[PDB]
Amino acid sequence: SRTVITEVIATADSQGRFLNSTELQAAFGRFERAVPAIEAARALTKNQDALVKGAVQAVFKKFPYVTQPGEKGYGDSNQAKCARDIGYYLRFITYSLVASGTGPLDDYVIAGLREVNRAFNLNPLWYIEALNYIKGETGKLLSGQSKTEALLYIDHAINALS
Amino acid sequence: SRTVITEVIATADSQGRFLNSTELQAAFGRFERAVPAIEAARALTKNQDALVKGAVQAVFKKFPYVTQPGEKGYGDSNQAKCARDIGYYLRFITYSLVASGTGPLDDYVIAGLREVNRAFNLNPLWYIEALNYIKGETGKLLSGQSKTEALLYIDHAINALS
Amino acid sequence: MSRTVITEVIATADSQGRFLNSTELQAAFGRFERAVPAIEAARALTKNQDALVKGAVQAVFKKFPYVTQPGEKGYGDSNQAKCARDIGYYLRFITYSLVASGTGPLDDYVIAGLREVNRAFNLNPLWYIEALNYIKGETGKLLSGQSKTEALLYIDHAINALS
Amino acid sequence: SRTVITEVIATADSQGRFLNSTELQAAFGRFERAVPAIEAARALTKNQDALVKGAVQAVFKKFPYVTQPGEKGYGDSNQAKCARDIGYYLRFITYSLVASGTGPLDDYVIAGLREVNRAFNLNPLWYIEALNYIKGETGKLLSGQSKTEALLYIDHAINALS
Amino acid sequence: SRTVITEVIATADSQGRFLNSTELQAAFGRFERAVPAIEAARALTKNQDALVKGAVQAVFKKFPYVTQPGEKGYGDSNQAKCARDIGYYLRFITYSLVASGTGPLDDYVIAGLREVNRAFNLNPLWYIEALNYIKGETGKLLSGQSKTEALLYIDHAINALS
Amino acid sequence: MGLPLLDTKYSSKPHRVASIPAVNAEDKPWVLDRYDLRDEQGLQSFIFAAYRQIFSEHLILESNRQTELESQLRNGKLLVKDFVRGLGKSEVFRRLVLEPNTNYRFVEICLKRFLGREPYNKQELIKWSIIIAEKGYHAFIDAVVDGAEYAEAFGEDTLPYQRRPLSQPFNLTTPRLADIFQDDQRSPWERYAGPKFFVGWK
Amino acid sequence: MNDVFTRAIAQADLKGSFLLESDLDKLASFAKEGVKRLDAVAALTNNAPAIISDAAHKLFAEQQELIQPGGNAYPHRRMAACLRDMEIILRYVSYALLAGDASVLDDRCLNGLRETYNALGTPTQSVARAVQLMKDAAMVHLKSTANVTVGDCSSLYSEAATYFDKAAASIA
Amino acid sequence: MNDVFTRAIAQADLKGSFLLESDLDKLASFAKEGVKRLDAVAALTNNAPAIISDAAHKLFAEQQELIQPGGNAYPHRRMAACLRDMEIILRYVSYALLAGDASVLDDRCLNGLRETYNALGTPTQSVARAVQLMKDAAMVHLKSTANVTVGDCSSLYSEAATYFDKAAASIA
Amino acid sequence: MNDVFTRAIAQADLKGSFLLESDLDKLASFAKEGVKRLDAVAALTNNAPAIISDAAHKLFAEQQELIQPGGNAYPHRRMAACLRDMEIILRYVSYALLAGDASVLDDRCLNGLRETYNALGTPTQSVARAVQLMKDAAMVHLKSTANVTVGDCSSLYSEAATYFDKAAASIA
Amino acid sequence: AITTQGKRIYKITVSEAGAYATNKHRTGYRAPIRQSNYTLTVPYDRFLPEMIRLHQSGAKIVNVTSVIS
Ligand SMILES: CCC1=C(C)/C(=C/C2=NC(=C\c3[nH]c(/C=C4\NC(=O)[C@H](C)[C@H]4CC)c(C)c3CCC(=O)O)/C(CCC(=O)O)=C2C)NC1=O
Ligand SMILES: CCC1=C(C)/C(=C/C2=NC(=C\c3[nH]c(/C=C4\NC(=O)[C@H](C)[C@H]4CC)c(C)c3CCC(=O)O)/C(CCC(=O)O)=C2C)NC1=O
Ligand SMILES: CCC1=C(C)/C(=C/C2=NC(=C\c3[nH]c(/C=C4\NC(=O)[C@H](C)[C@H]4CC)c(C)c3CCC(=O)O)/C(CCC(=O)O)=C2C)NC1=O
Ligand SMILES: CCC1=C(C)/C(=C/C2=NC(=C\c3[nH]c(/C=C4\NC(=O)[C@H](C)[C@H]4CC)c(C)c3CCC(=O)O)/C(CCC(=O)O)=C2C)NC1=O
Ligand SMILES: CCC1=C(C)/C(=C/C2=NC(=C\c3[nH]c(/C=C4\NC(=O)[C@H](C)[C@H]4CC)c(C)c3CCC(=O)O)/C(CCC(=O)O)=C2C)NC1=O
Ligand SMILES: CCC1=C(C)/C(=C/C2=NC(=C\c3[nH]c(/C=C4\NC(=O)[C@H](C)[C@H]4CC)c(C)c3CCC(=O)O)/C(CCC(=O)O)=C2C)NC1=O
Ligand SMILES: CCC1=C(C)/C(=C/C2=NC(=C\c3[nH]c(/C=C4\NC(=O)[C@H](C)[C@H]4CC)c(C)c3CCC(=O)O)/C(CCC(=O)O)=C2C)NC1=O
Ligand SMILES: CCC1=C(C)/C(=C/C2=NC(=C\c3[nH]c(/C=C4\NC(=O)[C@H](C)[C@H]4CC)c(C)c3CCC(=O)O)/C(CCC(=O)O)=C2C)NC1=O
Ligand SMILES: CCC1=C(C)/C(=C/C2=NC(=C\c3[nH]c(/C=C4\NC(=O)[C@H](C)[C@H]4CC)c(C)c3CCC(=O)O)/C(CCC(=O)O)=C2C)NC1=O
Ligand SMILES: CCC1=C(C)/C(=C/C2=NC(=C\c3[nH]c(/C=C4\NC(=O)[C@H](C)[C@H]4CC)c(C)c3CCC(=O)O)/C(CCC(=O)O)=C2C)NC1=O
Repeated sequence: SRTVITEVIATADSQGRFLNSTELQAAFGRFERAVPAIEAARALTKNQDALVKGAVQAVFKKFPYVTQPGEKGYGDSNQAKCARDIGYYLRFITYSLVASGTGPLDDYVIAGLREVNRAFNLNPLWYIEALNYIKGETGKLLSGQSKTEALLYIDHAINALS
Repeated sequence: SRTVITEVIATADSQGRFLNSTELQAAFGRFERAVPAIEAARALTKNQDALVKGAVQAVFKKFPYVTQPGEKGYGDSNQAKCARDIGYYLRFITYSLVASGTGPLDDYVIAGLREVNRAFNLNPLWYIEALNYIKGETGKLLSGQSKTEALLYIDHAINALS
Repeated sequence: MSRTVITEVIATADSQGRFLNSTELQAAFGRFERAVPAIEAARALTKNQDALVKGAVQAVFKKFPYVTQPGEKGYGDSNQAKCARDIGYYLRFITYSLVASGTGPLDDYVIAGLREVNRAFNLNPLWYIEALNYIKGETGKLLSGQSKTEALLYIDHAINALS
Repeated sequence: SRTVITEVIATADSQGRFLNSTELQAAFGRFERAVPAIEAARALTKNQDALVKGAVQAVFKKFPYVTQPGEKGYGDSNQAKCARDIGYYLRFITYSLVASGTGPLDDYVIAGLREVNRAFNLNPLWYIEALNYIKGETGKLLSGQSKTEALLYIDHAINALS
Repeated sequence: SRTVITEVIATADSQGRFLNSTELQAAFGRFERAVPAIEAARALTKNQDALVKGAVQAVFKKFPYVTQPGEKGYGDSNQAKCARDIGYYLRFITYSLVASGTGPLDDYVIAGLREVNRAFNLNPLWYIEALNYIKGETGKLLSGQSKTEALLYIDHAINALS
Repeated sequence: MGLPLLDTKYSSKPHRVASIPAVNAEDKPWVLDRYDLRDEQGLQSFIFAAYRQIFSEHLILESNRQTELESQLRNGKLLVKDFVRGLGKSEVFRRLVLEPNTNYRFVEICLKRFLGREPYNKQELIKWSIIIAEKGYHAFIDAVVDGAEYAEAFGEDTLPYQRRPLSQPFNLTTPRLADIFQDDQRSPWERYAGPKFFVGWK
Repeated sequence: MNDVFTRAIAQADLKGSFLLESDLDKLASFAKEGVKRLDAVAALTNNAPAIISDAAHKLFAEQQELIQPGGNAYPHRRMAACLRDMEIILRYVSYALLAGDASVLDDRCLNGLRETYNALGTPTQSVARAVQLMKDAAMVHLKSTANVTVGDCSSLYSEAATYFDKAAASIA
Repeated sequence: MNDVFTRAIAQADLKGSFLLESDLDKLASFAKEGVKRLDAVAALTNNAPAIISDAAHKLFAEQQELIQPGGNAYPHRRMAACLRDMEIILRYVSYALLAGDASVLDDRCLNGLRETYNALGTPTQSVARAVQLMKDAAMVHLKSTANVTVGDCSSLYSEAATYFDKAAASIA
Repeated sequence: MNDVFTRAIAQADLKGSFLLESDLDKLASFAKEGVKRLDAVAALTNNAPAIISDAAHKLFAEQQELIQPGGNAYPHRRMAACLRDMEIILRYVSYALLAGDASVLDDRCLNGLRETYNALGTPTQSVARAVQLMKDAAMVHLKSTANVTVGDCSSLYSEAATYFDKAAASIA
Repeated sequence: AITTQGKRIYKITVSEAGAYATNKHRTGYRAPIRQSNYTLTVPYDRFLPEMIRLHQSGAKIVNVTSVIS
């Protein structure tokens, strides 16, 4: 996929030269931020069960009408799809945290997002405010460098959706 | 020139995208390395004349023939041009340290090195010897990370010449 | 720079660097026949534009009750005016496309740049989908025969591209 | 390799069009030139040994410093490699004389000469002046059109080295 | 125009290099070949009037119907244009002889010939007949290399016409 | 992608009407093709011609040389179109040609070097430059080399050449930079203010 | 495309001299405040759609003549182009804010934009107004004390305002 | 192209679950060894011309028929091709070493080299000998403790050994 | 592009008439002296590196201001471009000397050279000085008699001198 | 090409059988005619457009292989 060191190797291969000072500096700048991001990934992993619920009920609070019958959100299987989607999103946020780059998130969510949302009549605002709830609760579940990492990845996913 | 920040900006601009998290982590890695690198640049600037003259005499010792009349190194003008060239190399190495990227070297010295050296019948080995002297004196003059950075840039110059 | 029958003919002739062969004249003559029901539909649609626009706004409200309550896009007198204006735009360009006997007006004025603008202003395409479906239902009554089909083609094209 | 007839045939086939006047008549001129050229190649191949030994001490004469210990010229196998290289150059000069084109010498020496010389630190000026010695010796060995042909091929090789 | 020397220069410039040995050899061949070609062109220049008149007569002989009224060749002006066209063809053949390349021929008559003849309903067979008859006479007027040059350029015009 | 581009709004140019052979054959640019790639010296000449066409013969330095593209071209795993696109999407091309220029002069240079013809008019620079502004010169280069006009004029196996009598070469008239102040240079009126390092009979 | 480091290097090279100790001190200070600089550029990047939507809402409430038939942003294509231009300018301002030097913005965005708009029939005063509205919307987000360590970012705010001002002035 | 962390991501996403405690701990343990790994890759880089020079010298000292007329690397073009192959092999080995994953090297450099060599008629076993010589010089230049802090590097040496060995096996 | 023969042909064609016998005699004389012309062109070709090296040495002795920092031949790149321009001009001069007609210079090299140099900010008087220095260095190699039969070639000397002066005037 | 997409390049074998020859003869030959079969390598990102281009050209593909995985 795409990471910081992945971009290092990619640009070195494009310019066709041995790894130099700039991109080795980038590699260790990645490695220093590796362990706060790992702590962020662990903390976000521990609490996955509370977040998936909190997110789907936050979605329902934001859009009361989707729950009402004759709509799309109606249906237990649709509820399970809600939970599965949020699980995928936070899973790939954890992956991006681990890899120190938005590559896994890019590849597994953002690639082809718009037309998938278009064809299945999925409203991106649903996931934007779901990630908004997740961002709000990571505002308290983490602090410091790990919190900044999680916040940046969540906001980048939100911008991709919007 | 080309630094970490300029690589980041150019890579973002060639895909027409905003600066994402990977680029900012690379930038932070640069900003944290700047302190040792600027310390190395300050030390190397303090030691102008000693380093330059030592490198010139090292070149003269390793190539005793060049100082003989009828050769390149004979005459006050040619020795002055030797001192000037080694000063150029040292100046651009300090520029690279400050920039935290091999842009100053690659753009000022390296780009066009073979063509000019071949046209004027300059030997890359003279400069390789001088830079090896500078590398040796750097270990005395610098301690810790600053020495590592300076050695990295001098090594890049030596690899470019050879 | 619209993409109509005559323009497609001339563009494909010029691209090939040749005069207009007989097939191109054949297509042009088909367009010239076709214009009469198209102009009839454009007339019977521009004549009744006001009823169509009002009915479309009301139909959107009926299908989307939630847009009306406070804190939503539909609440507001100015937003009502912009409802009517947007639907009038769509209807006007449908009539233009009928006159031009192509989708050129829709593609050039509405369809190109639709999704970015809707995303930027958070306008739901389903609102206009419902309004255009209402207009389709009515132009079923207003028109009949070849003109009815000809109007339905362009209304359908607008709906398909809104999707 | 590449020669006049090769150029003619390759050009005509590239255009997929028969040999026009100019191709025929260039081939004609080559066929007249074939007579002095083969005699020149004979005269060169008669005297290979004397030429190679003369050239090698020409090298050691204008560059005394190579034979000092720790330099490239010092050593018996090193000088044997020198003799082999000068033999290669003379053989390729003869090849080009026979073929009436520098194509042999181009494809077998010039192709990737510079990077190979830089890899093994073989200073070209050695070979320029060895070919200068061969030029001077064929200045008396040959006479007439054979002489001017040998001189022009040695000039091509020298220009390539420089 | 296309010429031996001009092709030399164009080929050298395309590869961004100086005029190498083979290319100068082609130029030398052209300079040697100039004398027969210039003598042949001078001989054609003296006999221009008899040649053009006879060529018009041969055209009328092999194509009797065009002389009849209601056809292309009937009319005093059309016969004046017979003479003018054949004078053009012969003049451009002499231009090619002097230039030692078909450059003038393709420059003036050959390029655009087909659609000009098609637009003005000029049957190329008339000119093929006239050029064949000029070929027959230039067999008599010239002997040796000069005859070969003339027949070469005339047969080039013949192939182009057919 | 995104929005559609504007209208091309053509202009009368020699390339638009080239049914007739050009005036001088020697002034016709050399149409270099795949059969040149099979030989070794021919391959070197092709590579030099590509660098002259895109980089303009003054950027042909051992430091600007794309080794990997040359190796791929040597294998035959790479189309000539892909070699040209890779030269366009290279750090040297950006750093030397894109950076000094605006989007518009860069578009003009790219038209002259990849398509072989000068722009129809300024509105063509305007309509092309938005691809740069919105997607990067990478997407601009792909748009040019995958475009209809490039596919028609040259194709996948031909190396671009100027569609002009070549008695008026493009590289001579268009430098990589024109009428800009360079941060590494000095104004012509200014004088050096630094160490003299020597006294040669001043 | 120069950052502050490369600008200092280029001036030092033109003088033919090493970098003075004061210049090294200024660059060390820049590197020290680079963390706050990264926070600011992240704030601009992660709120780009919101900034553009706010600026657009204000601009087309204020200037209704654009969105009318015969206005410059009337059909969907021109409205989309308006929003796209705003996003481009915001992108280049964020680049400049990261680099600390407006060379990137002038070179790659603003160098020939006024004449492009004149050739397209675009009211450059309206574009400058749009850039100012983007400035306001971006300053609302840059000053967000929540979610970041609290500190003095007045210098960063002034730099961002200067880049937005310089964009607006160069356009109109 | 992947790194070891992308490898673990790939397996975890294949299984659907998240990163386990053991996986996350192993990744962190590798990450703190990143500054460990940069020194090794820098040693490979800064001495690459020296490594390749000595490797070529030894390879042509032990095999003589290669430079012999009729040999594979006899003309200057083919000798330059040999040196460039050693260049690219070492560069991609260093790339893989920094990555910690074999994916990049095996996918990009080693994917179609053996078939190309078979087509060209180049002896692949000689390439294997050259890459072992390159491995020898690489260990020589890695083990140097000068200019860097003393420490335990057996894991990096072992991984580089595996990397050179698998490259040799793939070419062979 | 026209050589001398094609130039005479073009003149005659403008007059719409056959070539005069005097014109044929002139072209015959040119063809006869073509071998001396070929030696002149070969003298320029073979000694080209010496010509460019000497011209550069003299030019950078005269104008130190070009090689000082900020000069227009200062960094290695600009010096290499200088040397490349010098070889380009010498190469086109050899082309014109071969053809006998300076159409090559005007068409390909000097059509808009001054405008280009002004665009690049190059000192044009220094380019003219470089061309004059190449002329001075090249006359020495042309006048050399070693390994060529002695003869009278002052006409070729004047021709080469006027090609160099034409290039220098067109640039300057 | 950094992502997983730019990896997994695919080799394509193309045959220029009579359907392609008819199209090239009616439209014309802008380049000299080449041999029938050739193996042409493409990354994943240009895979779909390239089969679109080949199918439009009328050439019938013989073989496709995955160079990577
Ligand atoms: C971008 C930075 C830069 C560099 C590095 C540079 C090197 C450089 N040195 C030069 C001269 C020279 N430099 C030397 C140096 C030699 N003197 C002793 O012999 C030593 C053994 C040896 C130095 C280690 C000599 C002898 C010359 C004169 C060359 C000649 O005139 O033939 C020249 C030719 C211009 C001139 O005539 O002054 C260049 C381009 N130029 C640049 O713009
Ligand atoms: C070429 C044709 C064209 C179209 C179609 C178009 C759509 C359009 N409608 C707009 C306003 C609007 N339009 C609506 C429409 C909604 N109101 C709700 O009651 C309904 C469910 C629904 C309509 C039935 C709304 C809510 C707004 C205000 C959006 C906002 O200001 O955030 C705007 C923003 C311009 C402004 O108000 O300053 C655009 C671009 N523009 C065009 O130039
Ligand atoms: C580059 C040199 C050149 C050539 C060679 C040339 C051929 C030429 N001959 C022409 C006239 C003509 N040419 C002919 C054909 C000749 N008369 C017939 O009786 C004979 C069978 C035949 C002599 C072999 C005729 C009948 C005309 C006048 C009417 C017409 O063009 O249809 C014309 C049309 C111009 C006009 O009179 O309006 C052309 C282009 N033009 C050129 O600029
Ligand atoms: C990287 C630097 C750069 C930029 C930013 C740039 C902008 C740019 N804006 C354009 C058109 C446009 N620009 C605008 C924007 C204006 N209209 C509204 O009234 C607003 C007041 C205002 C936006 C805030 C519009 C509406 C068009 C469309 C004009 C048309 O479609 O005819 C175009 C050409 C037409 C196109 O293909 O869309 C460009 C290239 N070009 C560059 O090289
Ligand atoms: C991956 C990208 C990245 C981010 C997101 C990042 C944020 C970041 N902000 C920090 C502190 C800070 N952050 C800010 C910025 C805030 N000050 C005001 O509240 C403003 C509203 C706002 C900026 C406009 C300041 C002033 C500091 C203190 C800097 C210092 O201690 O020197 C720190 C250091 C932790 C500390 O000093 O305790 C980090 C890592 N760093 C990064 O490499
Ligand atoms: C195609 C024809 C061809 C040529 C021309 C050629 C030149 C050539 N000579 C070589 C060996 C060598 N040749 C020399 C010769 C130099 N040292 C002294 O003897 C002389 C002063 C001077 C010669 C004028 C030296 C020193 C080496 C060994 C380099 C080293 O081991 O470091 C090598 C490298 C082989 C190796 O290092 O194992 C090459 C490529 N090779 C070819 O295949
Ligand atoms: C994926 C990145 C990449 C790789 C891996 C690569 C290797 C590579 N080496 C090649 C040629 C070659 N390589 C060699 C080297 C052999 N000769 C023996 O003496 C040595 C033991 C051995 C070297 C270790 C030779 C002789 C050739 C040329 C074969 C020929 O011309 O027939 C070629 C054919 C292309 C050309 O040279 O024009 C490639 C692709 N190139 C690349 O872009
Ligand atoms: C700009 C590129 C860059 C480099 C070059 C770099 C090297 C680097 N090596 C370090 C310590 C170290 N370096 C090594 C590696 C060495 N130990 C043995 O001598 C081996 C010969 C050799 C391995 C090749 C070790 C074992 C440590 C100490 C481990 C630790 O502190 O945990 C440190 C931290 C402490 C210090 O040295 O000041 C750095 C930053 N980091 C970077 O970001
Ligand atoms: C058709 C033949 C032809 C000529 C003649 C020609 C001149 C020429 N020289 C150029 C670069 C240059 N030319 C020079 C020449 C100067 N250096 C010193 O000042 C001297 C006074 C002087 C040379 C004696 C320099 C310094 C540059 C580099 C300027 C730059 O890259 O910005 C460029 C710009 C090309 C580029 O930047 O990519 C052109 C067009 N170009 C051609 O295609
Ligand atoms: C490979 C391409 C090629 C070349 C280069 C070539 C040169 C060449 N030079 C010749 C003689 C000559 N060469 C010269 C020219 C020299 N006289 C000196 O004073 C001047 C310094 C110098 C002029 C620059 C002269 C005057 C002659 C005597 C023939 C004559 O005067 O016409 C001859 C006639 C044979 C002879 O009697 O020696 C040839 C063929 N031939 C070729 O096929």
